Parts: sequence; structure tokens; C-alpha cells
Amino acid sequence: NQIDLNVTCRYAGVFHVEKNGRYSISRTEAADLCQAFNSTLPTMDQMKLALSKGFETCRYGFIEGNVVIPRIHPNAICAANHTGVYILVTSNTSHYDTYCFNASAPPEEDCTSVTDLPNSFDGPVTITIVNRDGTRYSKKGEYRTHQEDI
Ligand SMILES: COC(=O)[C@@H]1[C@H](C)CCCN1S(C)(=O)=O
Repeated sequence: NQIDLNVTCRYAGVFHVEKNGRYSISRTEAADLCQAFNSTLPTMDQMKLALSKGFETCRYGFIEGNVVIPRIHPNAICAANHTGVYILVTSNTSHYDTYCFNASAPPEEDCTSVTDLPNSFDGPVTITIVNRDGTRYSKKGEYRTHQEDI
């Protein structure tokens, strides 16, 4: 009973979370997951400021109201070579990664590692935060409040 959460640097408090190395998060789960990091889904304005500070990924993830990819450099296989916050328009499917926003993070680029999951609740899952540099933090708990996401 394990969940791996790969996380990135924070940029103006915004970061990317990928679960179990695949697109596997629903919109309801995404809000619960950010809540476990004392965070919320980013607004489009928060994501645009994060982008301006250096944030880019090559993965679709939820923000408030849309599923997006922040892009700085044009890459043919990342959001069809687009730059800026690329918004997903047409998809058959519902599960993606998520972005999260922590208001207490530093204002610009923070590439220190994440060492805690501060607001998870009691439960039976071994949740492991995996940083880009390989460092890990694990704790027994749960963050999903909707039965259909479990
Ligand atoms: C340092 O910035 C943070 O608040 C991060 C993260 C953005 C949310 C979750 C807790 N942490 S932490 C103390 O690294 O584990």
C-alpha cells in the first residue's frame, strides 16, 4: 500500500506533483493532495507568475479551472512547441498530474528539497515524497477524502 509523489522546485510557491510515475490524479484527488502539502490548486495568475520566475514542465496537470503545461522553451514534444501557460483544450480522458501552490514558499525559485507532507491525515498508506535529486521523505497516512479516488 504505497504512493510515490514526485515533486519539483517551487517557483513563486507553485510546484508540480506526479503520482506513481504516470497520469493518475483526478480533479477531486488533486485538491486533496495539494491540501496535504498545506497548498491549493494554483490560479491561472499564480501559474503565470511562476512561469515568469522560471517554471516549466513537460506534463499536463490541474490548476484551478483548467489542465495546463507551463512552457518557457519551445520543445516539439512538450505542448506542441508552444510557450507560455499552454491550456489543454481537447482530451477524452480525466486523469493527469497536478500543480499545487504554497503561499508560504519563497517568492522566486526555490530548488531546495521538500522534506514533509504536513497536512496528511491518519491512514494506512506509505506515502513517499520523491525529490528530483532523489532525496525522499516517507510517512504513513492518507490524503484522499473521496472514496472513488481510492
Ligand atoms: C519549503 O517550502 C514548503 O513549504 C514545502 C512545500 C511547498 C509544501 C509542503 C511542505 N514543504 S517542506 C518544509 O519543504 O517540506
